Amino acid sequence: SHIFDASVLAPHIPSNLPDNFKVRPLAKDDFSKGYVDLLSQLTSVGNLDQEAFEKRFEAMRTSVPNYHIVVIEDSNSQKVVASASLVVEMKFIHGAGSRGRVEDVVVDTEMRRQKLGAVLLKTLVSLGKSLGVYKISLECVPELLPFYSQFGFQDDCNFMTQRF
Amino acid sequence: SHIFDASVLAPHIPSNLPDNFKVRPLAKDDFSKGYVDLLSQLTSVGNLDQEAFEKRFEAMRTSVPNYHIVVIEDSNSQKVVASASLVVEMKFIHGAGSRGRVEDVVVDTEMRRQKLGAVLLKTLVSLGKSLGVYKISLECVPELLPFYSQFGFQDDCNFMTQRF
Ligand SMILES: CC(C)(COP(=O)(O)OP(=O)(O)OC[C@H]1O[C@@H](n2cnc3c(N)ncnc32)[C@H](O)[C@@H]1OP(=O)(O)O)[C@@H](O)C(=O)NCCC(=O)NCCS
Ligand SMILES: CC(C)(COP(=O)(O)OP(=O)(O)OC[C@H]1O[C@@H](n2cnc3c(N)ncnc32)[C@H](O)[C@@H]1OP(=O)(O)O)[C@@H](O)C(=O)NCCC(=O)NCCS
Ligand SMILES: CC(=O)N[C@@H]1[C@@H](O)[C@H](O)[C@@H](COP(=O)(O)O)O[C@@H]1O
Ligand SMILES: CC(=O)N[C@@H]1[C@@H](O)[C@H](O)[C@@H](COP(=O)(O)O)O[C@@H]1O
Repeated sequence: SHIFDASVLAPHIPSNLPDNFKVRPLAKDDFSKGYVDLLSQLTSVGNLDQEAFEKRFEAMRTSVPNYHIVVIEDSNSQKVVASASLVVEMKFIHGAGSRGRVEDVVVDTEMRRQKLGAVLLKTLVSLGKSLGVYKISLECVPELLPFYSQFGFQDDCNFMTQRF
Repeated sequence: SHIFDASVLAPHIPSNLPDNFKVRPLAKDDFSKGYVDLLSQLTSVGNLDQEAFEKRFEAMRTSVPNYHIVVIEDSNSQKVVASASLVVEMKFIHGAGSRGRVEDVVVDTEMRRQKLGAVLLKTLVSLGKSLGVYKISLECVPELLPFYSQFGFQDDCNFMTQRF
């Protein structure tokens, strides 16, 4: 069970990259392949157990637009070592267009500088373009502007937040 | 008919608003109350005609999480004069939490400086708190930082975009 149809993803996955990496949608059994621990490296996972994972996974799976949560399993360890998400918001502006957002980009602490992050970003950009979104966006610290610039992004206006 | 359940919105609507003004969900017949012209003051509406508007309305009305597109009608002109959207993304982070985003804030040019924008932002923040979101965010030109800081927002990291 994949969180979105792998056939949607197949055209956008870059050609290079070694085996033993599989780029694919998030699978329901990725909880048992270390997905929470990977997400912990990005921010707090709070109280997410398998059961809450599975319920959320199903809620996302049956969403349209899909949650395009794309992961990289390293076949050796049977672990998920990178994740990045493209989520899409429907709009009335731009001819009832849609806006893409890249979220929750994480590459496992032991597996950086192996182009895992670049592969995910290239894949999501290609996917978003193909899905027809008029604009794709993301949020990062200024030190990552040159990272994401590589994939066609450029610094835009202010981003404001508040937490509860 | 309403894009989401008005009883969801009721607790968040401020008391004491001039009698001519009704805060409520976007309604399918708002196309005939100038909603496209209102949106055009924000940005391009592209080829949005009634059929496209209705078809998109229905896709949004049936979405869970809902699209909380809140508008204010001037019932003395029977036109929608202001709109703002709270949209919600499901997450696995933060105990399968959710993120709220404030989008497409527009107040008719002739109806500015009458607090409509503050009403809508006050309402959406209150709504988003009550929905349980862990973080609400928005994007704006720097000139609007002190505007949106009134509703609890703070300048955060960078926001990067790519248009297709
Ligand atoms: C940021 C992150 C997503 C990048 O993922 P990665 O898989 O380690 O990145 P890569 O090693 O694939 O880097 C890919 C390309 O980006 C370039 N690059 C990497 N980081 C860069 C950066 N921060 N700024 C500019 N270019 C960068 C590299 O030169 C490489 O290109 P190349 O193959 O042409 O030389 C990941 O490392 C990461 O750490 N994520 C968590 C957040 C974090 O630590 N951010 C850094 C704090 S500033
Ligand atoms: C900004 C906007 C969304 C909403 O507001 P509006 O209904 O016109 O709101 P008002 O001007 O009536 O302001 C409401 C409150 O916020 C305050 N406010 C407005 N702008 C402010 C600012 N820039 N900084 C601090 N407070 C501000 C007002 O003083 C008022 O406070 P009060 O009731 O305690 O006195 C609306 O004016 C708009 O869409 N404008 C077009 C976009 C725009 O101006 N972009 C910036 C280009 S530089
Ligand atoms: C491009 C990218 O990966 N951006 C992420 C965002 O998607 C994630 O939700 C947040 C988690 O941090 P938080 O727990 O403080 O909100 O960090 C970054 O802004
Ligand atoms: C808080 C707010 O209203 N932000 C809006 C955003 O929601 C809207 O989608 C975009 C339209 O501009 P665009 O057509 O250039 O993307 O403008 C602003 O960033």
